[PDB]
Amino acid sequence: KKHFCDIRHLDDWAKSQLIEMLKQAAALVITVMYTDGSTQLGADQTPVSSVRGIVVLVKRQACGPVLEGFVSDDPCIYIQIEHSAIWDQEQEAHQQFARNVLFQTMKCKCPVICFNAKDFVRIVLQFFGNDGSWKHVADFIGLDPRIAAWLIDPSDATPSFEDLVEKYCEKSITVKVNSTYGNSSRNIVNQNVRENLKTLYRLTMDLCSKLKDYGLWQLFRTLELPLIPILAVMESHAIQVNKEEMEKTSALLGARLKELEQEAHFVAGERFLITSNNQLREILFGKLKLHLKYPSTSEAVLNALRDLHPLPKIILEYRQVHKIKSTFVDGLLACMKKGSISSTWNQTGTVTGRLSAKHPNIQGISKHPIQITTPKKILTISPRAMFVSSKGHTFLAADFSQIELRILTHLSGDPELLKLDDVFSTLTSQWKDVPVEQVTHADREQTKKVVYAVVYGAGKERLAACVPIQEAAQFLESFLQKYKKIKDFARAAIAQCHQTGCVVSIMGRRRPLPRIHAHDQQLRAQAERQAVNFVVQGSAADLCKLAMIHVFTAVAASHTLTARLVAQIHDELLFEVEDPQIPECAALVRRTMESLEQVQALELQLQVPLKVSLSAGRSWGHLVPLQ
DNA sequence: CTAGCGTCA
DNA sequence: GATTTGACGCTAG
Repeated sequence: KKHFCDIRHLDDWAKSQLIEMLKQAAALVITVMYTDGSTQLGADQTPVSSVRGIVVLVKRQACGPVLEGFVSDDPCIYIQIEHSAIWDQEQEAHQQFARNVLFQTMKCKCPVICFNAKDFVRIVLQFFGNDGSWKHVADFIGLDPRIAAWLIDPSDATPSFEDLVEKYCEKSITVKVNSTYGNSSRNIVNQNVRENLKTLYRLTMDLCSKLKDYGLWQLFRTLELPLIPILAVMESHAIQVNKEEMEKTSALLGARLKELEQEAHFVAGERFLITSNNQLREILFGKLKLHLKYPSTSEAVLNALRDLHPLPKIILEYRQVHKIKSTFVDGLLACMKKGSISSTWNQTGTVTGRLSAKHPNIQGISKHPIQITTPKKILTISPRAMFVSSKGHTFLAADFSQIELRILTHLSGDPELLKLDDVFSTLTSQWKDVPVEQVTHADREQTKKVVYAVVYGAGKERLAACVPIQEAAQFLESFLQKYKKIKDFARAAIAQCHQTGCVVSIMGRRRPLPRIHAHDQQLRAQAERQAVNFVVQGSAADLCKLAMIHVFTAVAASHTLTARLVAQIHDELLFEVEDPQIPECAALVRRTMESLEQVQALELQLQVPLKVSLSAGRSWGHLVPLQ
């Protein structure tokens, strides 16, 4: 009441006094609040509306007394984001003050506790706009218990607020979190927000001491929390896609679809709906009686009917082409706004530490383009080539070479591995027993896959699968005997997992795998394979994340350099650099991402060096190596 | 072999 | 009639 403070109704002395307070504060507890009003605090992470405000509970202790006269203790500041209909002078005043307060919030020296902070920072930048840029949020550190939770038990499906409090609090602190407008009145929503905010504070301190207890603290503070405003930045920009050519690929794919639909009717002898599995089941078995109740339309069955009638193949083809148009063309086109796409990045996304992305999945778009048969000439679909730098600018893309293999060397310690101008060709040529130059990309494509599969515990079965089955047991031993230390490393990770129940990456990231003790043998074996994988891939995720923070701060503070970091494929950062600035940018990126070997500074000493690999180009599809 | 997201029957 | 699963499709090592 005086415990919910609307800065817009503050008089002029106390505006200055309020920012003074935000500086002096021992803690700030923030959350966004939507037009509902709900908060992210939270309702399934879908409050169903655009944003209106930010609520900041200021804990003036967490010396002597403090009484401001304009507030209660501890006050809750209410910062109005929402634009009114028409835009005039005092509103300009108000918004300037809001911008001012929010800026202070980002930069201040005490702990700042926020839940889905990335969301917060992204919203503040939308609001901030041109009035302050994306580097005035890079230093921002704020404590997001969704992340602390995810660090502690990574498996756990990324939780709501409730779940977390009732789990991690002592004792019986609580929330009234349902509150909306129209579900409730004004007072209900706002007093519930202050209460939920004191709650979120305690949830958070408790989670912190948990981290310190599990040795996940240094990991939290140095890798994850600084990564937060970086992800927030990438969401605030968007990559441009080639609209005309995109819509043309949809036109291409569209035809062959209508054409395949036509051939299907003809052979079937009736004009039916080809997308309907029912009618096609009625046709294949109702009418053509191909079985001699009905089996299904699944792809195994239709494959079995390949001979009998010419219906199946046409169907399967319609289906494959339909999958292509939908995922590659129609899906991406659903995502665009203004001819641009920007994925949401999920830091709690996986168990190994890697990030993940939705809408679209930018870590999922295929490397190599694909073929659909163009009917009434030679052309293709490449989905990546539909992502383009705006003009004049060029994508620079920096990438860690064979990073998991390098880590595997650092961990195992293998001499024959360490001894080992592009590495993969060399086993690709030994398989080939050839001179480097004539080995095709597909051979490296199968060779690298061969190595990954064999290092992670793959039986001779799938190894042969990806070729004679007995022949390869032969390959495998050849491989495992070549490098003994890789077997010793796996044996080590596995043994430590049975020993402690979890296993830990280079930087402290943990993967509990309790089924290591599980009596069932396929389960036990899975947990083992998983552990051995995790130490490696978890470590690589740690490294990539570090590289991303360092590189991002390097580009952040430069007077000359304009480069915006745009996206991250797992091992590869991708920047959009202003055109003349590629050589400068490539230089910085190189320098920075290599220098990692010692920035812990030196906790982390890589017995094998990190080589970045730089590429550049106007479109994401065509990027020439540069060197 | 290990991690993800996206499209379906 | 609508709605959620487990295969397989791609991705990254």
